Amino acid sequence: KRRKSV
Amino acid sequence: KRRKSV
Amino acid sequence: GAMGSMERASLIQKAKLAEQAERYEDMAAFMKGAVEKGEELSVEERNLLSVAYKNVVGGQRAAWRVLSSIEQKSNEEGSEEKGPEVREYREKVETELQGVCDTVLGLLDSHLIKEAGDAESRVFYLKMKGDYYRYLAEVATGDDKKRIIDSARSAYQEAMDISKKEMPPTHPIRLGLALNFSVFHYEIANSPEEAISLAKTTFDEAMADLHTLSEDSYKDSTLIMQLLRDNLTLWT
Amino acid sequence: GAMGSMERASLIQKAKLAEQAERYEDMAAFMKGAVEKGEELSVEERNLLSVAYKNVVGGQRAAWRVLSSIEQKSNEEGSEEKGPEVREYREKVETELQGVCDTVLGLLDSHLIKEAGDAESRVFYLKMKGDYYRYLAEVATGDDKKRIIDSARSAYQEAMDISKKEMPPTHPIRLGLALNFSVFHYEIANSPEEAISLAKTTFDEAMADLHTLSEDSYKDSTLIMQLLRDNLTLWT
Ligand SMILES: C=CC(C)(C)OC[C@H]1O[C@H](O[C@@H]2C3=C([C@H](C)COC(C)=O)C[C@H](O)[C@]3(C)/C=C3/[C@@H](COC)CC[C@H]3[C@@H](C)[C@H]2O)[C@H](O)[C@@H](OC(C)=O)[C@@H]1O
Ligand SMILES: C=CC(C)(C)OC[C@H]1O[C@H](O[C@@H]2C3=C([C@H](C)COC(C)=O)C[C@H](O)[C@]3(C)/C=C3/[C@@H](COC)CC[C@H]3[C@@H](C)[C@H]2O)[C@H](O)[C@@H](OC(C)=O)[C@@H]1O
Ligand SMILES: [Cl-]
Ligand SMILES: [Cl-]
Ligand SMILES: [Mg+2]
Ligand SMILES: [Mg+2]
Ligand SMILES: [Mg+2]
Ligand SMILES: [Mg+2]
Repeated sequence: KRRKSV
Repeated sequence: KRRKSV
Repeated sequence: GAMGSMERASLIQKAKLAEQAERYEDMAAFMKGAVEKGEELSVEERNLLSVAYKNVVGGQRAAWRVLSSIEQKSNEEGSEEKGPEVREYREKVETELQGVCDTVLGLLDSHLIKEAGDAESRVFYLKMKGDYYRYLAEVATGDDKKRIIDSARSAYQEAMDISKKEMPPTHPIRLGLALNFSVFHYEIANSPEEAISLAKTTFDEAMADLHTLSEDSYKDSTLIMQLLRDNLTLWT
Repeated sequence: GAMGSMERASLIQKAKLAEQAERYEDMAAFMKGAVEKGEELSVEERNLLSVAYKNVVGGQRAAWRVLSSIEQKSNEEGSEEKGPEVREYREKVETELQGVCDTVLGLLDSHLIKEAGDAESRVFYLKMKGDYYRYLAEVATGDDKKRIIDSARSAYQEAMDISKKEMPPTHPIRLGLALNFSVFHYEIANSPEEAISLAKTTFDEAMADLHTLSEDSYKDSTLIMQLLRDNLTLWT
């Protein structure tokens, strides 16, 4: 549900 | 796998 | 201080916010401040106190076990010497975990246990006292090991004696106390037969009293009862 | 200090132990000590540094969002006044999170970015600089908001310019930079079209270069590529 970052 | 405590 | 300047009620409100945020170190600091106000804790407040420290020390214990396992492998035959750093870092985590246990034991000794007169509060705090001595016993390896174990045993035993006299066999605190005292027997005191007997008897006495309970109480009691069952299944 | 007295190699060894123990605050303190030794970091060391702080700040950001949501509900019509404690505690978490971001930005400015000459190190540190300004932008609400956003943009833009010139389109750092700059466009800079275009183009350019890769590299590139796909699916 939450956008991805890395 | 690990015994329970509370 | 550092919580001396904050209202008791504000400390309680912030502990509940820290719980929602899973900020358990903050939650524990807020509840320590609340205890230091000097007034007795309500049932809800005691549960906040215990949850906070249980989570803090739980994370430290899990880390200690990871580091202790690494350290143990480093001491086996054919393991390459890597120097002092594993022991140093395990000791660092260990000392912090000891400090948290001493903090909790200090709150219990100053002055939660002495002012606790109802069974639900007295048994709860003596169970905490047993639990935090038990956590000290998990990492103890020196000349105070037996005394630390004794202290855990003594606290749990007084809590057991009060709970059997003053609480129904289904009471969650009585069930949780028995669960943990049973773990103490199995893992700390080298008494797996006593651990199994205690968990069995506890579970069976609770099952026989479920008929007295409302639907909500039944759900509360059966949850800890399943933890007892989980340990019996593991140990037998 | 407080890591000044510990050997660089011992700090690195302990950071890896803290990582195994999921003790990310310790891991970050050890890596901060390692950076402060003054020598450039290897690729493995840079990854330890970034993992440590990413986890520390990640926990603080998640807590901040829980508290901000509570605070926002408290400010809606028909909500009961509960006093200053929600704002106070959100501010407390916010200030700690700001302090961690300022710590990371300080390490990058003293002197990781200036000594980083190879593209893999320079792009990595400029991506970190963009990320920690972006985390500052997530909680900024005052007169420095635009400047904080600008600083994130500027860092990411310099990292993008170097990565496009000096790295293959499949390089994990280039892919991760693009993923995060795209999130910056979508969530911080109010530019969802630019976020979607960047994630699309990135993914497509990487797909076209997969043929050059060994089986191990292919797995590395396709993993971040799936995060880009996840955001495209969410946003379109
Ligand atoms: C949810 C967090 C807060 C608000 C802090 O409350 C924790 C919990 O507080 C109560 O539960 C206690 C309680 C626990 C319950 C077993 C949790 O039950 C459920 C259904 O989640 C575990 C907690 O750590 C806590 C507070 C601790 C103890 C333990 C304390 O020893 C010193 C002895 C057993 C257990 C007792 C005190 C339980 O009554 C409640 O009865 C639980 O509510 C429900 C519906 O089960 C609630 O989740
Ligand atoms: C496992 C922990 C340690 C030892 C710290 O390494 C973290 C990871 O370090 C490397 O992966 C990096 C890396 C990540 C990979 C995407 C993780 O991949 C897998 C398969 O788990 C996430 C990490 O946070 C890390 C270090 C960070 C970045 C990010 C840094 O921006 C400043 C840009 C993208 C990504 C790059 C640098 C990845 O190369 C490795 O290539 C990963 O190894 C494998 C098999 O994928 C390893 O898990
Ligand atoms: Cl150490
Ligand atoms: Cl606060
Ligand atoms: Mg007052
Ligand atoms: Mg009674
Ligand atoms: Mg040296
Ligand atoms: Mg190149």
